[PDB]
Amino acid sequence: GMVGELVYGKADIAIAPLTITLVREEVIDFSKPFMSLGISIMIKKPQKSK
Amino acid sequence: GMVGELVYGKADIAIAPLTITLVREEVIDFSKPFMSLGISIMIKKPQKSK
Amino acid sequence: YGIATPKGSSLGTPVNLAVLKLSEQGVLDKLKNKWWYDKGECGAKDSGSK
Amino acid sequence: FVRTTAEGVARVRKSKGKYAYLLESTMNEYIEQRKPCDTMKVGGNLDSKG
Repeated sequence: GMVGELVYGKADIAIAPLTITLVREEVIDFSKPFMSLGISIMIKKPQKSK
Repeated sequence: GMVGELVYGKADIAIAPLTITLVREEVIDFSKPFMSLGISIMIKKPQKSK
Repeated sequence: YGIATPKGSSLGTPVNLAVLKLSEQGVLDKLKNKWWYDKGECGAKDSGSK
Repeated sequence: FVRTTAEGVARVRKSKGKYAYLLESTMNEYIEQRKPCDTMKVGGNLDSKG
């Protein structure tokens, strides 16, 4: 993936939605987070007030 | 404060709710964010009770 | 928020790698839940549920 | 559990609101703003990542 193309020289930088994890920090230099997120819930809002 | 005691050698590390800003990154090495936050709203619990 | 270390310090990178280890092991979320909701004197959860 | 992320969103739309899906907030907030506008992010995030 994109982390592979940086350790193997096939790319100079990777700008994409890449999850900042520990296993990736040991091989790459991750910048500060430009977009905070987390696990959320998705439901179909009713639409049932017939 | 705490940022001054690191550049001046009076401390080796600072663990506290320190806001990660650009002006502080140029003199110190900030780690990855251990607690995401942002500006929120605070109101009183509406009894109502009206 | 973040942990600040002097530039070029020997604890700069080892502490940054330790922060991500605590976030993925659920330690940071466990400590956040400890000193906010566990040890919190929240009376609204008992006064609003009668 | 679903195979891919595309199967998770399609399962909530055909469950009459009787099934929820857990995913990242960035991908969840984007599906809410795409037709047929039948998804909604409810509640905050569970973990802190970037």
